[PDB]
Amino acid sequence: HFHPYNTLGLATQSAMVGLGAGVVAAAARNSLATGPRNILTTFSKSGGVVTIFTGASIAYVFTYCSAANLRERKDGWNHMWAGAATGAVLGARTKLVPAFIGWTVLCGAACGLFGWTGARFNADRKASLEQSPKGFVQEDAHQTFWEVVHRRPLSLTVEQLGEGRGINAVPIATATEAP
Amino acid sequence: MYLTYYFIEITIFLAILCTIFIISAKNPMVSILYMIALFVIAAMYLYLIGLGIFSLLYIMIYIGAIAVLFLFIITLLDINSTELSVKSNIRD
Ligand SMILES: CCCCCCCCCCC(CCCCCCCCCC)(CO[C@H]1O[C@@H](CO)[C@H](O[C@@H]2O[C@@H](CO)[C@H](O)[C@@H](O)[C@@H]2O)[C@@H](O)[C@@H]1O)CO[C@H]1O[C@@H](CO)[C@H](O[C@@H]2O[C@@H](CO)[C@H](O)[C@@H](O)[C@@H]2O)[C@@H](O)[C@H]1O
Repeated sequence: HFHPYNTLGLATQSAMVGLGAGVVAAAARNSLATGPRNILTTFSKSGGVVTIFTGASIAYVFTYCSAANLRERKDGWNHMWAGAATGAVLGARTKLVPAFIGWTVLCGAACGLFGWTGARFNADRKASLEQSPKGFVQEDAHQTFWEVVHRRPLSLTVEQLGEGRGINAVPIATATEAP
Repeated sequence: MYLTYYFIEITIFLAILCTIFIISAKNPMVSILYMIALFVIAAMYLYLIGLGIFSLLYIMIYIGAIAVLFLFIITLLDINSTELSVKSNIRD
């Protein structure tokens, strides 16, 4: 099925990556600026960037691995919870509560929309029209995704929809027959 | 006879040194003078590898025309230039 994540290992890897990103961004901020600056103001007039790159990188993947472990599956919801944690880190820079709540809701919704589609900026090679079976089916095959048939099996639609509303395992007229 | 062995790694070290003297110089002519030094270290490497013809083409057009072109421009033009000070370049 799946495999649980090392929360501490992935978190400390991302902590090192966030450290390196903070260092290269502070090095970029020194040189792309004006006025009197030297070697020591790398972390003095840094704008607080290394805290951003560190805290987001820890909180996202820690919340992601923790949510994927306690739910015991992998889908787009884990990216929602992890993006909510990232919005909590990015919302605390502006020390105001309704700002903070808005960052947590909206960045979490944007990261959940990213995670639900496949959590990829690129495409999946397989499982898309050019590289997947499409069109009609040829015989009594299990209708996969991307495919069309003319009549679904009733035992499949009763499993999917339910046994309630109007849908029944026998159509209503031959259920009421004279013998 | 194995004094005559390290000849390539020598010119590699000399090219490192020569670009350090390109980008750290006072006058704008001192930089192009180390640049024609860099072209001739290159042409020595190109003879060294087994290409005697190219080295002389590099002398003909790279310490040939475009050298004279740059020396010429730096003569008949004024160009302000600061020095490599620590207070303006340690931030990089
Ligand atoms: C109009 C606005 C609405 C926005 C909707 C966008 C979201 C749409 C996403 C749904 C969809 C794209 C389909 C899109 C087509 C139309 C798109 C329309 C407009 C697009 C804007 C992406 O499906 C993604 O869903 C994610 C979560 O649900 C998963 O997250 C990730 O999970 C972890 C790894 O799995 C990651 O480790 C984790 O990191 C991620 O979290 C991804 O695995 C998954 O690829 C589904 O595609 C796929 O569906 C499956 C069946 O499921 C099909 O395979 C089937 O297998 C059998 C099963 O019967 C049958 O043989 C048969 O049935 C079929 O062979 C595929 O062929 C394939 O095609």
